[PDB]
Amino acid sequence: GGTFQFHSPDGKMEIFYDEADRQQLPDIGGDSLMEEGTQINLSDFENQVVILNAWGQWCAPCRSESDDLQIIHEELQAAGTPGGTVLGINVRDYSRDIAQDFVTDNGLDYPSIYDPPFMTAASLGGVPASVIPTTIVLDKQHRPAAVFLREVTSKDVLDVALPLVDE
Ligand SMILES: [Ca+2]
Ligand SMILES: [Ca+2]
Repeated sequence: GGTFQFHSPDGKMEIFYDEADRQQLPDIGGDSLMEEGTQINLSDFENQVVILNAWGQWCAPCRSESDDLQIIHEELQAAGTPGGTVLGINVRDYSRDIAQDFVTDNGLDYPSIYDPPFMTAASLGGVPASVIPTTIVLDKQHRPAAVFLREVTSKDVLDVALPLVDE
């Protein structure tokens, strides 16, 4: 129940979408990583910027990204009620306990969906499921404003995300 279609035919690892070119996602959701049996959906964060981030503890680039994602989350929470959030999608981590301990050991404060088979990839309009990490910045209407198919820094994400909070 969405319209977003992803394309990057020039091999570029970051794509930005002007306001007029933005498309809608379905109400992406799944089981909470930290609270089994409780759903998290985009509609829980209405009017907030959302930084979706696909990650696994098994993934070296995800581990280097972890600190920057925490900074991004803290800055968005303080921006603007919270201005925005990071929302992780935990993938290919087939032991929930291992993923939870990663989150706790690294002091990560943002919520994640527990999605071992990356089912949510079907809703991301053709972003390949093999690209981990992927970060997608959603505007306040939860439309993709930027897609990063690589490890990101807090600087590059907030450059996009912070102006979106104020619009
Ligand atoms: Ca709910
Ligand atoms: Ca969680």
